[PDB]
Amino acid sequence: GKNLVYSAPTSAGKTLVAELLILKRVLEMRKKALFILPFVSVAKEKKYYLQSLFQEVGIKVDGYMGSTSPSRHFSSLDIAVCTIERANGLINRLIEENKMDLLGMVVVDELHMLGDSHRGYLLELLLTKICYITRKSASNAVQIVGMSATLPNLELVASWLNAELYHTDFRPVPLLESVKVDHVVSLCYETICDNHSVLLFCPSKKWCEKLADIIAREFYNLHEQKELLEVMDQLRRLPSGLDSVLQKTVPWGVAFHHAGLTFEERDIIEGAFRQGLIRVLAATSTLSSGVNLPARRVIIRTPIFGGRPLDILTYKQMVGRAGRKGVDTVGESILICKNSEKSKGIALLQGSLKPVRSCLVTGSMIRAILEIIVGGVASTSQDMHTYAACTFLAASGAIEACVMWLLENEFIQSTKVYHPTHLGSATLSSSLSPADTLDIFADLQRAMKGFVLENDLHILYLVTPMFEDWTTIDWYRFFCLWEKLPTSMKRVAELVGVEEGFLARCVKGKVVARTERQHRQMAIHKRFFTSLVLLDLISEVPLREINQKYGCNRGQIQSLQQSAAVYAGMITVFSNRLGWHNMELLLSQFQKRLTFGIQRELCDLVRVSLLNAQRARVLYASGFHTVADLARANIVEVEVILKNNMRTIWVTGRKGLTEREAAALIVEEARMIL
Amino acid sequence: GKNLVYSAPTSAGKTLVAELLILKRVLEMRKKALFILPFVSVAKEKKYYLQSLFQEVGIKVDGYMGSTSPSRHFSSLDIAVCTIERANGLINRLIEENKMDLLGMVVVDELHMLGDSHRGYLLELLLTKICYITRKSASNAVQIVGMSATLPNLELVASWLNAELYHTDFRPVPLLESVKVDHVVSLCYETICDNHSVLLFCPSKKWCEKLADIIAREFYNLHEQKELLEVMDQLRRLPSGLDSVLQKTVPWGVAFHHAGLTFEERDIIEGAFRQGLIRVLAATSTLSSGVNLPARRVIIRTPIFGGRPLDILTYKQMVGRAGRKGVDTVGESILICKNSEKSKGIALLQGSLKPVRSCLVTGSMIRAILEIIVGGVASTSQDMHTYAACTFLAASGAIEACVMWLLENEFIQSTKVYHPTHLGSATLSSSLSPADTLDIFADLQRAMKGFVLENDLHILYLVTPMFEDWTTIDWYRFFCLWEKLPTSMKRVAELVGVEEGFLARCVKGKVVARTERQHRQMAIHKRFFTSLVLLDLISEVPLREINQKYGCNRGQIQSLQQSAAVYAGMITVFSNRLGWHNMELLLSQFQKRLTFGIQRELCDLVRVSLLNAQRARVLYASGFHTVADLARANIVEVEVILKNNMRTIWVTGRKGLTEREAAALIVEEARMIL
Ligand SMILES: COc1cnc(C(F)F)cc1-c1cc(C#CC2(O)CCOCC2)ccc1C(=O)Nc1nnc(C#CC2CC2)s1
Ligand SMILES: COc1cnc(C(F)F)cc1-c1cc(C#CC2(O)CCOCC2)ccc1C(=O)Nc1nnc(C#CC2CC2)s1
Repeated sequence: GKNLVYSAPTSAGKTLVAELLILKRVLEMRKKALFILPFVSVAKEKKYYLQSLFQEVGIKVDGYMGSTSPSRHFSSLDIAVCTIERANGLINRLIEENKMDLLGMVVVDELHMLGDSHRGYLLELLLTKICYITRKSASNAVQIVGMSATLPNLELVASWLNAELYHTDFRPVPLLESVKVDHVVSLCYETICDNHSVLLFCPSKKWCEKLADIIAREFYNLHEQKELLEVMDQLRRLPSGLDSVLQKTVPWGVAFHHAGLTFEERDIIEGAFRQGLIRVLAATSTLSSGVNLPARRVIIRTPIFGGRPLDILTYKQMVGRAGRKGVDTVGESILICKNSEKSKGIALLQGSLKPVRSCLVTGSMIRAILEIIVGGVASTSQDMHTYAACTFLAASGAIEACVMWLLENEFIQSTKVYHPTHLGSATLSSSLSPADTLDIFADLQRAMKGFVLENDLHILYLVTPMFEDWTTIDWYRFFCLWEKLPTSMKRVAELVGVEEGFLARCVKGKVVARTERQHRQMAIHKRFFTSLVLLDLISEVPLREINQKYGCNRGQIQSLQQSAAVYAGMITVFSNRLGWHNMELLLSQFQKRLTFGIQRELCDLVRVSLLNAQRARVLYASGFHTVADLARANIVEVEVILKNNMRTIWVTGRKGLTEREAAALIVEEARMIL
Repeated sequence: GKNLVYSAPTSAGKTLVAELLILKRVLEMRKKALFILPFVSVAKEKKYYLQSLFQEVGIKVDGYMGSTSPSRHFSSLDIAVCTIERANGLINRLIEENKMDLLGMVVVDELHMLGDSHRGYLLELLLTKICYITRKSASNAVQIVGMSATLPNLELVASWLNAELYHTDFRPVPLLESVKVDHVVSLCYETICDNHSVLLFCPSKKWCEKLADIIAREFYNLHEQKELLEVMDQLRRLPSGLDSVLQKTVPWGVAFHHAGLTFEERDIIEGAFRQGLIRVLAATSTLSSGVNLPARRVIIRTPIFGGRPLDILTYKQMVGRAGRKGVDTVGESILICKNSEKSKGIALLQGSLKPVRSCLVTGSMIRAILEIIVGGVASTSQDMHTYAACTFLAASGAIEACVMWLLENEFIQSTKVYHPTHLGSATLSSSLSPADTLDIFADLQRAMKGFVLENDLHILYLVTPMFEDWTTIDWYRFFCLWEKLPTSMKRVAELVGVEEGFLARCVKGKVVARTERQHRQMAIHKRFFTSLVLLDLISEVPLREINQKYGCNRGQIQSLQQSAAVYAGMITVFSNRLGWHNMELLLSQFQKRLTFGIQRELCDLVRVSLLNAQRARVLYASGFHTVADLARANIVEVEVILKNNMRTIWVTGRKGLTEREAAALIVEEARMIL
């Protein structure tokens, strides 16, 4: 239990040691074990893998990722496969409840994210809290395991965590990088004829789509069917339907994969590629850091990604997907280059990834100081400097500035001992950034004075996150929708701050320059557009109808859905801790409605993990209005309902599931819930 | 199963035949059975009696009375002991759900209330619906039983109900009357010497307390202790404490009973009297129609009750309490008179009660027409006249006026067939009078545009009933409280319509004359005062603090509490049916908080019938925050918690309950709830 930090190339079973360590620790010490993954998709995949691997040893695995949380108390859990942000929140709650001793280990995957990133600083704060608590209160307290690619300063990380060091460059399928600069058709024919898959990485979504289209066209001109038809049918019966370009590309063993698709379409395509049904997959940079999707040959369109040379870490994790362990002998990663791009390509071929920074006046430092002070682990400046010493920044005088910032804004109170007042405790529990918590407090307080209960829009405006630009707003369509809005929605629009003058300015004149800090008035109108999108979402309108009405594709709609669900949960916890009972009561429902995009009636019916928003409606419209009512039903009835040996329905982390046993599992899990 | 209507003097076991019939029908047909009582106190007493009687025969008895409702679905019930209005609502819901065939019989007690009364018309419409649905679809489907005093037109009632007729004047303790030679002291001395109790009836509250005072003083000057001390201690530990006058009146076997007291104090006094602990009880007119409280000698202070001769029905039910069946030989009811009051006294001594009216443009007819049309039992004018014929008024052309009234106000839609739109269905389900439902709709709709969620005052203003004058508002104190009000409450005050000008007018100038219909603005300020009282009630402040702060006594506070609880439940059902999900969500909690006068935290902890608002807090402050937590606890722990072989705590329908075994039932019923 002396911690550990090791690195190794992916596609070499590098997580096996971690799984072994969690198994041994959980079985011996009978203590919990977090498993921090960077992204929600890989987190879900790991959660399902661990569930399958440990279901036979009486180990409960259920993670805190995305907008979801385990249906059972954390006490019952044995392994929690959470994400970075939600793992930080979990550790904050454990510290708050003075039950940190339940934790036995914190396994962190993809530790290289500690460096430059908007979520790495959360990992740094999490690990710093682990180290500080472990050292202040002691051999076998809390083990930390790390993972990453080749890290230039991996030994620095091990020293910071006071852990071992193991670095090895060994992969069963030795990769053969080769840059080369007619013959394209011959190359495609000879690559496909070898009975191996190909993974292309293109910079643009549109260019990925078009390149997949031309490859499918060339395969058609130069020209298993049953399994490909099965995949096509699976794609057909989805809420977003089937994409026409994807329709004409899929049945030729060619497809595309980008953030524009929906999570279900991406999952279907990834599964088809994994089984070999899809031979060529044109993905984007997002898939590079996504699920484990090995390919015999990887190809990179151009090092220019988004008007800039491709990142070295991104390129490394792209080439890491070249080679199948068990069935393939060697792997190839081609990077086509041009006369002008030859220098950039040669630069990318050589050189390892850059060293890991710390990303620590800065909001990260304000957050860390708030976490320690509110958690009751560093109340005096004498020891807070010790926490600073524990940070990765130290191991590689802003505290006084940050502590004043918290006293200036009434996050903490001085007495020289420091304490939180109400917003310090409510800000930490909600896992909201202290910078945005002031605006959230001001907006929620203003809402409770004049709330509009006519519709769901005023509640949506308060749970709409504007921390990132999910889509480029088409202001002409927004103005048309505005002039077509009801009076009930226009009341909330005027209440929040939306003005027809600004909309008119944007409709014809160019987007107003937000050169001044007082011009958060632009954020209000973007937030109202987003809240209208969310209202259409939770009103259970189809994704395509939203896309036509608003211009946001289905992938962006789903991303906004997840962001709004997480933000609604966070705001609900904030209101609960602040003692706003009516606001919390109104916001409590919206987290699940936004997670699934359903109506109030289906909220109870979606507690069954095996029930989409569309599958909840067809069962609800039939007459099953409750999970208990589901438990009392024959399998044949639900099967005929779903209809109105072929694997046609898709569910996350599925198996050889068709509509026959899908009905069987719906009732079986309904019984389990009761 | 041919219905029945019988009459007999009270104290003659008139309910024995009804109990026999309900037992027979429930055991044979295995169908439900309603037991309609006029008042909540007598309804509770009858519910407990039926529970004790039929627990051993596997018959579940649970009543819909007051602000309470059974914790189990009506399907599981075997007998429902409901009140007139809640039985009417129950039958309306059964008609709406097309399950009136579930009933087996409807036993009605105190049928004479059908005449002049504000609640008899509900009984009339209830029985009219029963007999109409019986005749339309077959006459042995739902047996009806009746009870009353000597009705001059009992045969007419039986003919209306097409039922049998039995009228007997039999009482084992015959009542005597003879004038024989302030001549009250010797009367009291000789009545108390022979070891008998006395029940005095007085026309007011203050004079009742004063007469109790003088009687106790005389007994003290002219002179079981353990049981009286037990009663005194029971009165001691109550939320309202012990009355400064009752404290010195009780030890001498003398007490008083009026609406000013709390329900618990009235229950304690009644129980003490029934056991013989209290030898003299000065009650008021309310006790006349209350629980069964026999007394050897009844006395009536004066026929003038509230500036008018005592009612004949009221006098008959007063003298009905003269004579104990089983221990007494004869009973007497003295009516002291004066030279001027001799004529009124002799007039009231002779003569039976007046004939029963029907109390049917009138709001009762609008309600009946709405009930039949919305229930789907009379949708065409051809049959609605059949319903009119089925009424008691017919058996002893306004429909067209009422039907237009409902169409004018959009309660129903004509097509010639009639249907409800949304307010017709929402008005019937909520059991709200259609006359007040328009104001309720207008007020709720206005609230959902500018709701104030800072506090509970805006929710309270919408669940505050102003159907009766519960107290005389002291406007100087109200203006002072207004001056000291926070800004958050003043915001809702201005939103609802409260004005400083009107309060200033009332503070100094005489009460403004509401001679015009547009002066419902006076009702707004009374409603706001009542809503402030309710806010302090649900904030869990003591009754005495509210009385000092507002001037309303504890009895009036409790009456307003029950009225507001019932109205909150009704408004919640109204909002649910109208599709106002946020309003319903906000109003859902408040019914229980008003029923018990507790905070949000104790709502789950009061699900145990053996937990007051003070006992919920005492257990809650200790650490029991849930019924499940209460179940998992040793009896001795809860016993010591309550303490911080003597019966000192009081619960409704109690037995020889001591604190030692009181904690035993708290955990026992806590387990039963789970
Ligand atoms: C209160 O916080 C949440 C509530 N609810 C949800 C859920 F409903 F979605 C998610 C969160 C959450 C969101 C982010 C975030 C984030 C962004 O990156 C994206 C969205 O916008 C802001 C930035 C980070 C952390 C949390 C969080 O606290 N998680 C936890 N839940 N239980 C816990 C426990 C426990 C006891 C065992 C000890 S810890
Ligand atoms: C929806 O109506 C209520 C809701 N909730 C409460 C409770 F919470 F208090 C009480 C009522 C209620 C109040 C009055 C009244 C009255 C006033 O005299 C006093 C207050 O102000 C207006 C006049 C009259 C009737 C009802 C009522 O419908 N009862 C029922 N409940 N379940 C039922 C069923 C069923 C299925 C088996 C078939 S039927």
